[PDB]
Amino acid sequence: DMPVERILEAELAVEDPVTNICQAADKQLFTLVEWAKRIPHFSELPLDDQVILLRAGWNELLIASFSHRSIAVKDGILLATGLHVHRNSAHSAGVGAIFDRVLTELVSKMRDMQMDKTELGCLRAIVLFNPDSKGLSNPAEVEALREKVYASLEAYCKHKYPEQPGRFAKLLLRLPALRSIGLKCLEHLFFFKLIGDTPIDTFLMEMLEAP
Amino acid sequence: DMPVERILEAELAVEDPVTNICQAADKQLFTLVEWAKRIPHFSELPLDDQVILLRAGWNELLIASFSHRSIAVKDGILLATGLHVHRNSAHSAGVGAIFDRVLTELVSKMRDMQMDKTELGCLRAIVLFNPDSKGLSNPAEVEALREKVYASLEAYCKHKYPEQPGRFAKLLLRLPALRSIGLKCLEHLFFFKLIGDTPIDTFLMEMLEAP
Amino acid sequence: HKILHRLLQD
Amino acid sequence: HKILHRLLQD
Ligand SMILES: CCN(c1ccc(OCC(C)C)c(C(C)C)c1)c1ccc(C(=O)O)cn1
Ligand SMILES: CCN(c1ccc(OCC(C)C)c(C(C)C)c1)c1ccc(C(=O)O)cn1
Repeated sequence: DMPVERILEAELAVEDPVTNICQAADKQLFTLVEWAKRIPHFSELPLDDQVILLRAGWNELLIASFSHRSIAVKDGILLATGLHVHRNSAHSAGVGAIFDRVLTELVSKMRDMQMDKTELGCLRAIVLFNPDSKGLSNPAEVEALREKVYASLEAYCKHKYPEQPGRFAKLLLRLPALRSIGLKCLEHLFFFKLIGDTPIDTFLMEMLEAP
Repeated sequence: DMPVERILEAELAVEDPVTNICQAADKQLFTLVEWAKRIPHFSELPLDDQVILLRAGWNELLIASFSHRSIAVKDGILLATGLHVHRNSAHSAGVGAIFDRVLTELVSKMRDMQMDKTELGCLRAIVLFNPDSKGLSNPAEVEALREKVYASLEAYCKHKYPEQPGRFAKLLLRLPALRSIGLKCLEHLFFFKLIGDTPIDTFLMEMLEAP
Repeated sequence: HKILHRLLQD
Repeated sequence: HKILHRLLQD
């Protein structure tokens, strides 16, 4: 069974501007491990596959987190360190393109549909249970876990919001934008690591190391 | 109204190895224009937005086409030019990584669920009606068109395959893999254009030009 | 975008 | 992957 209550409890239990952004990403990587342990059946998987899933989705998992957190603000994002990075601050630092993509494709769309924390956790659970991750000892088991998550999500949507029959599909159609924004974010992190002008902490550095 | 019959009719009306692949991509760009004109309400949009949608989705639209065409074969892809590019041929040409991603994440998964041509067209219609495309004069209208497509798709799935309640969500969860594979494909096309060792035809060259 | 424009109008 | 391994076992 995959109850949406535990998924929501997992979210509620864990909840130069580029330098401030990288420090917040490192802090949330420690928090991401605690979040994944509270997702049902994740800890029961082999320990090697838990590494594979977290190393493959940490980028999209953390991006979905602060994008939904940034619903409160209108022209910026809310870092987990309590700091706010404004539109113009990211633009003045030369990273306004990906910042605008986060605001228009993710934050504003999350604000438009009033995506609740249960729907956010179910989407992050779907990202976590990625059966296409290379090296999985049993990708069909991870695929079965993903199916139980969006089954509980569709039931939650048709029960909590029965007046919106297309809300379930509208939630899943943000994952392609989450995937593309995540890949562009990895390019930025690799570029700053290659040049070495931005300090990158240990956990964030470990996630950028090659498999 | 967005009937799945016309969407299927749109699919049925249009239906060094790297050099052979690029030639097939150019030929299908002419076919993609004919396909989009048969999708309901696409031609009614402003002519500038039709360019924006096709220039933004042509990569994912063409990738979904040959991936579903390649269901017949098991270790390769079927080009529209009647030629078959095998696993080892792509590997021997140095492009085996993205080729394996197409086979495992797209072709094999399409074969596993027996994705029919109606479900393929509805997914390509969802990719076509991308409301996040930059420059759209009325992105809410494109967003409304996307909502009518996956509404007709969910009804088609719960009618044609009522024994699979999660089939509708399983179809949409291939779009993130389609988005990431599409971006990696664009990197390859830019790299071959930059070096200039692979002949690129006019329509394929036009799609690689900057906006 | 000359080729895409010419094919869409016809 | 030393940091991720140590946090998952605890
Ligand atoms: C995915 C990791 N990442 C994160 C890492 C890098 C980012 O830009 C890339 C360049 C500009 C440095 C961003 C956004 C500003 C796009 C987010 C973060 C950062 C903060 C938080 C957080 O505060 O919760 C979560 N993830
Ligand atoms: C998206 C445009 N593209 C297309 C373009 C490039 C590709 O590799 C990139 C490098 C290896 C050249 C591939 C795949 C082999 C991944 C497909 C094609 C090619 C053929 C057809 C077709 O025959 O229908 C459709 N799209």
